[PDB]
Amino acid sequence: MKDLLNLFNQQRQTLDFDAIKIALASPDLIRSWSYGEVKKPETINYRTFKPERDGLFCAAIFGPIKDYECLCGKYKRMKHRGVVCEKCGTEVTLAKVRRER
Amino acid sequence: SVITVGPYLKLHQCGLPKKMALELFKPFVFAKLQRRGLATTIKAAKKLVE
Amino acid sequence: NEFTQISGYVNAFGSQRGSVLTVKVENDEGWTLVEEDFDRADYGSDPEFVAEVSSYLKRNGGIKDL
Amino acid sequence: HARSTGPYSLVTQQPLGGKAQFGGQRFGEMEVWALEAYGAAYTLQEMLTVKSDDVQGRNQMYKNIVDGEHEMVAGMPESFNVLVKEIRSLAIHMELE
Amino acid sequence: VEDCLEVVNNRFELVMMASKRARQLANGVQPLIKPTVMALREIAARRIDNALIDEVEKAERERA
RNA sequence: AGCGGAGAGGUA
DNA sequence: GGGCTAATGACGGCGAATACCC
DNA sequence: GGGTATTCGCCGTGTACCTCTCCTAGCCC
Ligand SMILES: [Zn+2]
Repeated sequence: MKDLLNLFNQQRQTLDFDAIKIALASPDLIRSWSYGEVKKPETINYRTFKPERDGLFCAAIFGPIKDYECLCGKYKRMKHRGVVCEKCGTEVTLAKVRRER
Repeated sequence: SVITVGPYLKLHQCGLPKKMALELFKPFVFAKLQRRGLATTIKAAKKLVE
Repeated sequence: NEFTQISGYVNAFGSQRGSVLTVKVENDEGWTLVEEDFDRADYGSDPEFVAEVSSYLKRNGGIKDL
Repeated sequence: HARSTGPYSLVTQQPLGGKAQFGGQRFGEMEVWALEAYGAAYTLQEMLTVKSDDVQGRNQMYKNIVDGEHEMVAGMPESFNVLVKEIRSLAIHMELE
Repeated sequence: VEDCLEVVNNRFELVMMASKRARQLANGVQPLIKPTVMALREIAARRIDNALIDEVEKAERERA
């Protein structure tokens, strides 16, 4: 929701390239680009404000809704990075990861 | 803004409102207040501006 | 929480206790010289909140980037 | 009205529009052509990337103005990243070579 | 802006030369006689050329 | 608490 | 009232697709 | 075989600003 120490992370990307190439997409490229599949259409759960598991707005596929936090609250600190849970496996990374993958 | 003809100015210069000049050049005002030493932090300089 | 480095400088390291931010410059022995607090919700601007910390870690004897 | 620092959106890292909610004035499509007719690539790159669209340049230019140094960093905007992530969702491979 | 049209033939080369001159006065360089008007006066006074700018840039790179 | 899209009216 | 539960008042230009007299 | 003759479908139509309201909805207790 709110990040403070992430604002001063300067010089993170260079983006040095020469050309732009476009072609068709192989199915293996689509299977390697993604991080999981979806099976139940539900973008917002009702009577509680939590993302639906394996839905349109999911946490086990894309990432966490809150920065450096998980869904349940077992790992709620910045000292734990890259450690997923067991009942709701979310990578404890930055909030920028929800736009890339 | 709304344009208004002014005859007492040269063709290499133009007019500008004071509140617009304060709101546009506000980081330069903050840098000048930091360089002159009249305000320690940017919060005190912003409170002195407002 | 625990003290986490900014990784924009080599001298100072800060923390975050919710919606407020605090920093503390330190020498090679680990002794704190100055320590203040900043409110991000009171400012209402992200680059001004960046420049606040970047000036507080500049005027109070802060070592720049390597 | 006037503004220097305002709110940004979620899809593209751009300021809003209008006198309400602190929205900056839209740089038109023909204004970019009028700027490019003069040449002046330095005032066209600084008014398109480091002013509004970049998520790091918008802080770095403010830090350089408040501090006093003059060293800008050029990079790709976030809107091109949103466009290539939208094109990649159409089973069409597009990679920045 | 009118005197600088006679010392150089290209306007964009004049803009790039004044941009290379403006990166030195910000870090602190004693002037010849706002940094923009001072750099334009130093260009129009027929004192600052492409060799002296390279000399001060090499001295800054050696004294960095 | 910031961020969205439609319909109508008005100035240049 | 309530709480989850799922039209026909546009107009011009250009490229493919049968198809009809030759 | 064959070389156009209608015919169907796709493409598009200026810029910027100011103000107001209204949006997912519905159905048998
Ligand atoms: Zn969890």
